[PDB]
This record gives sequence, C-alpha cells and structure tokens, in this order.
Amino acid sequence: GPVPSRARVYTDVNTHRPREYWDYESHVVEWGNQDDYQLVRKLGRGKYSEVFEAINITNNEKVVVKILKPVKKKKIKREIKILENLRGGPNIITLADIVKDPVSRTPALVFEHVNNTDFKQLYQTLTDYDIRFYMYEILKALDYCHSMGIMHRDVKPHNVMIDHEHRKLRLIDWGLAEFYHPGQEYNVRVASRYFKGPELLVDYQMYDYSLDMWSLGCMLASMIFRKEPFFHGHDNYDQLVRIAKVLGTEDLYDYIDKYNIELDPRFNDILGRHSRKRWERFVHSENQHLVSPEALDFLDKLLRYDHQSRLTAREAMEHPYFYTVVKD
Ligand SMILES: COc1cc(C=O)ccc1O
Repeated sequence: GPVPSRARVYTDVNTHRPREYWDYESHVVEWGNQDDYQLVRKLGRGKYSEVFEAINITNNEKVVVKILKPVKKKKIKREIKILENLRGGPNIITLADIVKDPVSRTPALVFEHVNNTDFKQLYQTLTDYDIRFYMYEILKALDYCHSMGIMHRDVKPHNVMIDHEHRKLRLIDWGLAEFYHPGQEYNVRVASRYFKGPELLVDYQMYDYSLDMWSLGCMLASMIFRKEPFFHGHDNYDQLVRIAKVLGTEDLYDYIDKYNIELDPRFNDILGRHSRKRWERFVHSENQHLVSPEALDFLDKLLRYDHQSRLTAREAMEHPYFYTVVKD
C-alpha cells in the first residue's frame, strides 16, 4: 500500500482544539433575518451556488449573498463552520450573516463586499511590485487558515478577490475547504484542473496544507510569465503530462516511488520521457520585467512534485522575493 504522509507543520492543530472546533457535523447554525438583505443583481452561478450583489437595508451597505445549491448538510455546515473559525483572520473573506433563503430553501451566506476587477484584465496590468505585494497578501491568508488547521483546496485566480484601488485582497469560496487531521484520507476531486497538485493527479489521498502551495505556485507562474493558466491540460491526465514536461519525468517517478504510489497505466503511452527544464525557458521580452532570480527561485520552491518538499506558507513569507515589498 501507499506510504503514509503528515503535514510538516501545524500537524496536530485540530488534535488539541476542542472537538466543537472541527466537528462541523454537530454545528448549530445561528440564523439572521433574511429580510435584512435585498438582492440587486446576479453576479455568477457556480456548481455549488449562485452569487448576488445585494444591499443590507439595516445599514444601506453593499454586501454579497451566496445562495447555496442543494447539497448534503455536512458540506454546507463544513463551509459555515470553517468561515466562522477563520473570521477576522488576515485577508479571509468575512462572513457577516447566514439567512434562510425563502425561494431556494437553502442557506444564503452574506459576505463583506469587495469591489473587484476581473482577474484576466487585472493580471495583465499587474507590475512586478503588484505581484509580489498580492502574493504576500495571499500568503497571509494561507498561513492563517493552515495555522488554524484548515486547507483551502481551491486556490485559483477567481477565488482571490482583489480591490486594486485600495489594494485590498480577500480569499473567497471556502466551499471545498477541509480540516486537516493527521493521516486522514481526502477526496482527490478538489481544486480546478489547472491548479491541481501532483498528489491529486496521481490519486494520493493523504495530502495536506501543502496542496494550496502548489496551487499558489501555479498562480505565480501564470502571473510572472504572463501565461494563464500556466499548466494548460485538456483533462486530468494531460494535466500531469503538462507538468511532467516542465518538472521532468524522473523526479515524477522519484515522487511516486517515495510514497510507493503506482501511476494509472493509462499514462504508459502518453507520459513519455522528459528532462527537467530551467525556468528561464519561459522568460521573454514581454514578461522579463516581471521576472527576477528571486521570483524564479521562489516559484521553483513552490512547484515541487513532493508535497513534503514545498515551502510552507510561513517559509514562503521569509523568501527574498518579498524583500522589496513594503511592510506595514
Ligand atoms: C463563490 O463563493 C464566494 C463568492 C464571493 C464573492 O464573489 C464571496 C465569498 C464566496 O464564498
């Protein structure tokens, strides 16, 4: 069988929390008044929710209302408990209220409003300094939720909401987030395709916070190289092949051999043999102003096959890449 794995940090955070903290199935939802909020316009519809701009008529403030699609009670409770646990943390989206939507008959989560610009437009005007600044802000959120025993599991540009005017950032959509428990096996069907860690792609279930760091690395690569997404696979199998064409196949085999993992035999005729590439390969005259030795080394230390070998969020915040970022 597979060799077991443990997070190298925050390993027993939940072990020593009171059970109320992580036992979300037993959580009792405290409901607000649904008539406090008025839907103004629909912003989007995902697989698990519909998102609306709204007004809180008790203060005439703009808010965001996320009306959950019918889904098993524990997943709904999971997201709620996680949001309440993390509320007030650095750059964590603030859950303001929970109400029962009369039409859907499901919980509607009320969030603080973030005046966002579309990431595709934003990622295209971001300066070298902007990228470092916002990366640092994401790291604050990730070290926080990891230190609080939670992995996000869906880090991607769409879930990093940025108000570029006030240089304000929020990590959103905690619907896939989970509590980390040492040696627990998790569903590998998480994260968006382009941001899936190698551990998910090789069906290794005993993963941890370090998954989020691979996803963050994918975001970084897309930003500094101006290629979104960076690893652009057509499906989950091609996704691993795309990664192997950059990181190389010999380190992939070292990875799966270390945890005594076996690849899907489906890869036998599509994976091939590939050398590890140097990151300078992806540098050109249209992105070189976003690239530095510090950037490439930081990226290199995020994008590792071995989840145990990736920088932790805290380690990442110590990296020379962030030396130029103004501290508060
Ligand atoms: C799609 O999930 C979310 C969306 C938003 C705002 O767009 C805020 C919090 C969320 O969890």
